[PDB]
This record gives sequence, structure tokens and C-alpha cells, in this order.
Amino acid sequence: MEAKAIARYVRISPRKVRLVVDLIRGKSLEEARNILRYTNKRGAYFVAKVLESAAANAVNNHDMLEDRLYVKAAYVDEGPALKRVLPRARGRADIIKKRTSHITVILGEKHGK
Amino acid sequence: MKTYVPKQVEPRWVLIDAEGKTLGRLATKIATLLRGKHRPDWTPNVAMGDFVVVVNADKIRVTGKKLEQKIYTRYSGYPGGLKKIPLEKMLATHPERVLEHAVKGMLPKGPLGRRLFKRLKVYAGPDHPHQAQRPEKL
Amino acid sequence: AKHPVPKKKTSKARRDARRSHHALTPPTLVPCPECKAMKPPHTVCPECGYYAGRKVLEV
Amino acid sequence: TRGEVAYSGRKIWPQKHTGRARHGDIGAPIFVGGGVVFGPKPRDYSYTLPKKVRKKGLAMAVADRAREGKLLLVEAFAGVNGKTKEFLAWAKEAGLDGSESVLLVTGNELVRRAARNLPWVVTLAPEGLNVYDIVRTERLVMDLDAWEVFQNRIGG
Amino acid sequence: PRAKTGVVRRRKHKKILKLAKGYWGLRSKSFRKARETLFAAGNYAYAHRKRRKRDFRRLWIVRINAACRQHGLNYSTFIHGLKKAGIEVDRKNLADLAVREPQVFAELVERAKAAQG
RNA sequence: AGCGGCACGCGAGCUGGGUUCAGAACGUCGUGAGACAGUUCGGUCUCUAUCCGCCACGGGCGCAGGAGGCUUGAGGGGGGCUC
RNA sequence: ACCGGAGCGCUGUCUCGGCGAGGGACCCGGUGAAAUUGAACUGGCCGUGAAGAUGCGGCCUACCCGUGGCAGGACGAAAAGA
RNA sequence: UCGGGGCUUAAGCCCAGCGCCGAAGCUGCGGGUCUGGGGGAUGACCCCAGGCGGUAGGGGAGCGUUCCCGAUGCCGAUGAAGGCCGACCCGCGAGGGCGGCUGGAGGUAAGGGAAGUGCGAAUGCCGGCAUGAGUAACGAUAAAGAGGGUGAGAAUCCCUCUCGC
RNA sequence: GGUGAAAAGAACCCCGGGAGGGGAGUGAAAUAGAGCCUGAAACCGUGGGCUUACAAGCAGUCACGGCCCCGCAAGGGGUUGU
Repeated sequence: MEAKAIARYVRISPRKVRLVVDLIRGKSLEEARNILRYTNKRGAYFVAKVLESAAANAVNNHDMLEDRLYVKAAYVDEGPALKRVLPRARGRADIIKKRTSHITVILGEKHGK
Repeated sequence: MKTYVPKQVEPRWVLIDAEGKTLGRLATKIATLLRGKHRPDWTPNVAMGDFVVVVNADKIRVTGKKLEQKIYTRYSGYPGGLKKIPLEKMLATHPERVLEHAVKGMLPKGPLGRRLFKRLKVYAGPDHPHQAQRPEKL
Repeated sequence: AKHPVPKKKTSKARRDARRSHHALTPPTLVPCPECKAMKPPHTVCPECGYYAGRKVLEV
Repeated sequence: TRGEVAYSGRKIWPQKHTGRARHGDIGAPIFVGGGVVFGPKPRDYSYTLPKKVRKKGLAMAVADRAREGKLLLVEAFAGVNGKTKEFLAWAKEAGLDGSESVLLVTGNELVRRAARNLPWVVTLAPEGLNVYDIVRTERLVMDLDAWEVFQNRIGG
Repeated sequence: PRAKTGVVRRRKHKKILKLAKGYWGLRSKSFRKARETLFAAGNYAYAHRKRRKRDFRRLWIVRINAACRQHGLNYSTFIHGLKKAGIEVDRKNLADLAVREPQVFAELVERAKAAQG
């Protein structure tokens, strides 16, 4: 089986979290745990969070056990954003967008035999 | 019908002399063989035109006053860096490079015409590495 | 908004090349002496430790 | 048009070194809610077409129907009073099944009332007999009434 | 009477889209640049119908000659042969038959040879 | 103690002395407003290099076994003076 | 505090520059924009062509992506020529 | 540097003969077309001779939209319109069906009327999203440090030793 | 400006600081999950098929060839070395 986990509508620009997830993109769960908690970011904490909540959904809902669990899929697609107006010298109507992400760790079977 | 296409036939190896030959007409044939243009099995985009090993190109002939008057030019990108070395001195020091570069201006230039210039082995001896066949020509 | 000005739209490919050098690099690790934990190399894991015994205070 | 827009009459931009384009007031079809070019207005598509011409029409209309023979001229009716019933029975007596149509000429409201609600049956009368109506349907019912009536319209 | 600009635009647009799908550039997506590319490609295609014809007749004669060389003499001779000789046909690529079954070829060779002799 | 070219080399490198902005003046023409291949004085020159290029420093693969050290110089670049 | 010429003292204005300090610039974590943008798989030379070429011919050179840095050019952006 | 190489009893020049390449020109085969001519009483239709580069521009034929009449009919729960797709058929073409997926409640033949009728550009109008770029910048050079607290989380909030303007 | 015929608009548990998800359950439909009908185009991205590290280019077209998938064959499709 494969446990679909996610956290839509969360602060953080794609590019960043995108690259944090691909740091772990498909690997052993223990690996994932230690890599997530021990690399210097903040999308680190986020993704580690959604991942823990991924292990949660396969442990008490579907039955598989972490022993045979590995990160299938992962992504992080962008939602909309906020659009905050930031002034500039000479009074330039300037906008700074406030991007937002959708981390999607899935995971499952190790063997099958 | 539909014109025929040769498989991976065998790269026939060949041998030609060098001496007593005009610089000009020499490569002329030579080159035209790197292209399977002598073969009734010529195909534009496939390169099956034989290998040309040459021997003793230390003693190539040429007409004109050439010998001295024939200059070759090389340009290194750095300014003022146009070098010219006469055929005169190209004979004394590394003489193959006058047979090489000659054919090199007698083929096309598409990537293969390069790979094909590779399909030719110049020496100023005779002698070579007797790899196989290389049955003489004229 | 001055002298230097991008003359054309940089290609998504180009984007992905300048990006081809980024790559969120992975860190490295080692296991904790006389316990089960993963500390970074030449460090003192919070709960764990070296040969001396300092800190150790996580509830 | 771009004329009765509740907008403005003011040039929003300066014109020249704006950095942006060159316009004026919002009320312009290029813009958003601004007016349209030549567009929708109140007209009269109708006109005056010769009586003679159209009279032929009237005549020719019935003429075609008569060229076929679908017109009855009963002096009066059997379903005299106002009831869908009796007209239905009479419609058996005329054989006007339930797959025909009545540009239904004759002059007596009671007759119209009965086949007023009927669907296969429009009813039409003679005071304003129009060729479109006979085209779309089939049953100049009547008395000699509407025929006498017709005759006057086209006799010269 | 309102004439909504409707779907027509996106319909024909997706048509051209389908056509130009496969290209590179933003023209592989841009319904505008795509189109321009199609123009180019169509013209290229026509010119290349006529072209392709030339391309091949060329290749043909290349091979033909190669064979006639390996037997007796050169192309121009040979062809003035058939042309004069008798075989008032051949189809130049049916000469390229010559590459397969050299026999019938060589027969034709000696024919054109002994022709104007 | 050469001459010449290179957008009379070089302002997305500097200068801003010359030049022809709006002020003011002297002569000067013009009744005049103003004007002058005349003149005097004053006068805002924009931080972010995207591509080619150019100076240096790496990463990817390559090098048709694998790894450490030593290397031939194909081809360049500097150098050239004078009393 | 207006515009010429001179001298005296003084001095990195110069010969002709050398070092040092901080705040930037550089790397790491968090936030993160602008004008410009036909599309780009964008090299020199010598020719060409609406007379000033990456793109056209000719030749030569060029392993694929950057980072710090330099402004010759892309008739560089800005201002529908004052 | 002659378009480059390379040519010297020539790959240069002069002279003559023979020969082959060769363009969408010309001929051969098949299709579309128009304009003439004929057999067609035959409109249909094959055959025959000649024509079909082409901006402005004048000219003829048609596709698609929106509504209307054709509408008390007709199609739609087995699915109306829009979309996703498609290597099949039709017309040279603008287009048209059919097939599968979506979706959910409308669509309207054949024959005819009518107009805000078909966009790629207007430094066009509104909308949304990339671009440079993880770069510039993160508001004064007065300046910060530790210990303890809280809480999931503190350089950044609270408490005293310090240090500065 | 449009969830749905109806609020039946999601009790319970689970991760989680909440934010949001993951079984259950609500209905024809949750591909109707709450600025939710039908969601097209750019637009960012997850995986797969083809090709790319000695090459000079309006990005295509002609042909040959290989690699990958339907097809009884003979034929078709996608990709790109020359």
C-alpha cells in the first residue's frame, strides 16, 4: 500500500521546500528522520512534520509498520500566494508576492515478498 | 521501389605511397575515398569510405616555387597572433601536417568529415603499424 | 531600473541550469558512542556524549 | 455608445513622457466598460410595402391552399355554443383528426373560444387575415362570411 | 443580437496547437509563435518536395557512376551510351539496381560501351 | 621626442574645462518681442550586467581496466630597448 | 560664500603610490523586488547585404553549467528627438 | 585568404570537337481548377483545345458564430452544452462527424430571417502568470554579552551581573 | 454572483503546537468540502518513454537510420544520430 500525506496552504515559497524534499526524495524512513532533523533549513521542520504525519497515517489506519516503510513520492506544489504591496523610493507602486507550498510525502511497502 | 541501404559493411583498409606525387592531385583521390564515393556502396550519412594510411610523405613533390613560397597561416586568438610558417619549414619539422591539413580541406565539414579525417593515417617513412590488409594501390 | 537591463527572456532551460548548480546538498552523520543516536561528526550529541560526560539534560 | 457612459471626460494620463500608453478618458471602446462603436439602438426594421403586392399575397396564399383544397366554408356550425366538446365532435364530422392546423377562419367568437385553447389548432379570423398565418397552418374554416370578406380585399 | 466571441478562437487555436506540438521554443506552447513556425515549416516542406526529388536523382547518379567506374570507364560516357545506344529507358535509380545484381548492370555497361564504338 | 586609424579609440569606464537649454550682461542688429559659424559670468552626466565578450576559480562527464606519484611539449603567452 | 593673475606657508592634488581601520561587497540561516523581455540551441575573423551581423557566404576556433570579477558590443535599457 | 583547398606539358589563358550534370523551364503519368467547344432535348456528365506567380485593389463562391421563424414539433437520464484527447472518414479550405474521457441540464435538423458577426500584434483595454533571481535590498557604524525564565519552538518576549549612545 | 434536491455543511479517532491532512461517516456525486458548478490557456512541478558532454545554431523541413509502444501481416506513433 501507499500512505498519502500532505499539508496544503502552508507558508514557504516552492523552490525552497522543493529542494528540501528532493534532499530526501525517496529513501529509508530512519534516514529521512535524521536528514530532516539535521539539515539547516526551515522547510526542514515543515517537511519533517508532514512526513511524521505520513508515518502516522500508515501506522494507525492502514497497517504496514515503519520497518517496511519508504518514501514513495514527495512533491510540494504551490498554492496561490498573498500579494503584499511594498513601497519603493520615488513612490513606486511595487508588489512583493508571498508564495505558498503543498508538501506531499507518500510512502509504503519495502519488499512485497 | 525504394533505394537500397547498405548495412554495416566492412571498413576496407588501403595503402598508398606518397613520393613522386603532386601535393594537389594526391589527396584528391585519397580524400574522395574517405567518402565511399569510389565504392558502388556510397551513402551520404553513414561513413563507410575506407581507411587511408599513407607512407613516406616526407618526400612529397609539388610544382610552383611553392616549396618556399607556399605559406600556411595559424591564428591564435590573442591579437597580433597570426603565425605563418612556409611549406619550406613544414617539411623540415613535422612534414605529415602538410598532407593532413590538405585532405582536411578536401572533404565536407559536417562532424563526420572530421571523424573521417581521423579515418586516415599519415606517416613520413614509409612504415606504419601493419594492422591488416592495406593492399597497395596507385 | 537602470543601465543594466536583461535584453530577452531567459529560457526555462537556462533557469534550470543556473539551478543545475544549486542542489540542496545532503549533510552527513555518525552514530553516538555507547547509545543509539545520530550526532554530527566530532560533536557532542545532546543526550549522549563523548568520553567525559557533560550536559545530558533532555526531558 | 461611448457617449452616455456615466464615466468621465478627463484625460487620465498626461500624454507624453508617461512611460505608459496614450489615451484620455475611460469612455472609449478600447477600454474596459467603455462604450461600443456602432452597436445596438432602437430601430424600426419594418417598412411600407404596396397593398397590391401584398394583396396578391393574401389571394395567392389562399390560392395555394385552394390549389390543394383544405378550406371549408360551413354556413354555421354544429358546435354552436362554447364548448371544446362539441367542436371536437364536429371535428370528427369534418375529419380534422389531431395532426392538422387552423388558420381557422370564420366570424363568431364562440367558435374561436372553443378552438382557442386547442394546440394543433391555432385559430385565425378574417379582419386581419395574414399570409404568414395561413402558411404556418392549414384550415380556412369559415362560413361564406370570410369568403365574401376575402373577395372585397382583392377584387379589381 | 449579441455575437459572443465564443469558443471559435480557442477551438481553432487548439487546432494549431495540435499541429505545432513537438516543436521547441515557447513556440512549442505559444499559440502565436507556434503558428509562425508552422508557416515556415509548410513552406520548407513544399520547397523540399521539389528538393527531395533533386536530392534523390543526385544520389542515384552518384551511385550509378561509382559502379560504372569500378567496371570500365566513367559515367558520362556510359550514359551517352544508353542515350545513343538503344535502351531508350533505364530509370536512373533503376540503374542503381546496379548496386544489387551487378550482372545485368555490367551487361548494360558493355552494351553502352560497344554501342558508340 | 614619428605620423595615422580604430563611431575625429575609449562617458552602461572617469572628467564635464569646450559645446548650443531656461538667468544676466557688454558690443551688436532690430521702433520692437528678440537676435547674432560675436563675447563675458552661472549651470542635476541615472547605484543592481541578462547574452556575447574579456580577466581568474571551479563543478559534470570524459580519456573504451582500477588507484598514487613523476611527466613529453602538440599548441601558446611573455620577452625583446637604449645611452 | 560672485569672475581673472600673482606670491607666502602647508599638504597623498602629483611624482606614485605602499599599508591600516571600519561599513559593503564574499560564504551560511530567514525574508526577498524592480525596469527590460519577439523567440533563442546567442563565438571570432574576412567578406557581404537598406551602407555598423552570433543568424547570410567563406574560413577558423569551440568538451556541458557556473562563481567572483571587468564593461568592447548586443546600433545596450530610460526619454513615440528638446 | 582566389568562394576556401589546391592547380604550373594546369584546376591558369587562347582555339576547336565530342560528351554529362543541371531549375519548380519543356515533355510523360494521376488529381483540382477556370474559360471556350462538343455529344448531351439530358441541368447532371465524361471528352476536347487554351489558361491558373502575384501586394494594393476590383470580383464570385462558402465555412463558423448570436438570436429569431421553422417550435404546443424535435433530441437529451441509456446524459443536453463547454472542455480532455484522437493514428479513422468527409470537403482543396475556413470547417465537419465519429470514437473514447470529463461533466451535468440543456440543445434545435433539413429549409429561411437577422446582426455588437471570426484578432496576434494598436509602447491597445482588464485579468492572471513567468523574467531577471534565490540576485538587489532587509530604514542611519550607538553595539552588543552571558546566566535564568516561559513555552512545541526563542539572537528577536521577561528577570538581575555586564557593555555601549 | 452558482456547494447541494436537501445543511444532511463532516460527531469519533489519528499525526499535529495550531494550520492542514489521513480512516470513518453525509449524499446520486465530497471529481459538490465550503469564495466549493462546469475549470479551459499560460503557469510551476512528480514519475515514465526517446536523445544529449569535439561542438557554430530563426530552431524547422526531406530522407536514411536507431530506440520505445499499438498492429495478424504489411503498415502506424512518439523520440533523435547523421
